[PDB]
Amino acid sequence: MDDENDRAARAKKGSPFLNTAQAAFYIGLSQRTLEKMRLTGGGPKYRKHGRYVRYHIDELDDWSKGR
Amino acid sequence: AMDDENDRAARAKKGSPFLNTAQAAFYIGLSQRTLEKMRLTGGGPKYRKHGRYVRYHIDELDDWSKGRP
Amino acid sequence: MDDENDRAARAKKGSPFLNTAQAAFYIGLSQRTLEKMRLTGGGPKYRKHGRYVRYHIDELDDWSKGR
Amino acid sequence: MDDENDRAARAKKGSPFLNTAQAAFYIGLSQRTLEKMRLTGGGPKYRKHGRYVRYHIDELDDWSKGR
Ligand SMILES: [Cl-]
Ligand SMILES: [Cl-]
Ligand SMILES: [Cl-]
Ligand SMILES: [Cl-]
Repeated sequence: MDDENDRAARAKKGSPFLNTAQAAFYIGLSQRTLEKMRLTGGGPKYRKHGRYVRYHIDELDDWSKGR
Repeated sequence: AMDDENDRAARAKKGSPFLNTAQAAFYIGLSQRTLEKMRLTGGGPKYRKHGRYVRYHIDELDDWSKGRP
Repeated sequence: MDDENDRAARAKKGSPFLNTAQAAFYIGLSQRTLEKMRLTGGGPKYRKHGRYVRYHIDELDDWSKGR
Repeated sequence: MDDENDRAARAKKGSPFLNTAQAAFYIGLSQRTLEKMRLTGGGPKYRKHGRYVRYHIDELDDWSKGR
């Protein structure tokens, strides 16, 4: 394989990021449990998109599997 | 046809493939304690640790039921 | 058309599995009869759920219909 | 590795650049939100291609990943 052109072309076709409400529902936790995981750690990697918090679907899945 | 990260994220926004112990036990026809005990004895299905909360992927449940190695 | 989200949602609403007693009553056999068929390597396909034999309703019907 | 011929060959097949609408949708913010951040020094690096703003996908990802 993947170069910058494939990455850009895929990025124009959709998004891999979920918000907190979506990440929590997908992984089967309370939104508040997920938020509290940010502050104490132990939860999945997030991204700070400035103000907003965003979760990359493949980082959710990695965390779930222990990978 | 092979799904990319956009595809996976788009499905994840529409549902969840995970069950808690109580739901997983009901689905497989066992008591919750029996399923919990198998986490100690071994011999039950793969599960995920989502922090301190145990979750079961429905397809890893079906795998275990069907005897996939 | 079903994906992993559909399968989990359905699994959360009930169970397709019968124990030996239920399966026997359903196919019109004694519980003992159904066990011996299993122990002799015959009868319907079943699942080992740990120490507990379980029967999927559709595998029960497949075996009954000889197809 | 790449020589200049390789870079040119790749540039002739695709573009690594997204506009604001595309870049916003990919990182999961509104278009307006992403514009706003151009004034803040919070958001991702951008290129000014004359009058028009463009985001290199790899800089989008570096900013999200916190570099
Ligand atoms: Cl919770
Ligand atoms: Cl039981
Ligand atoms: Cl009989
Ligand atoms: Cl060169």
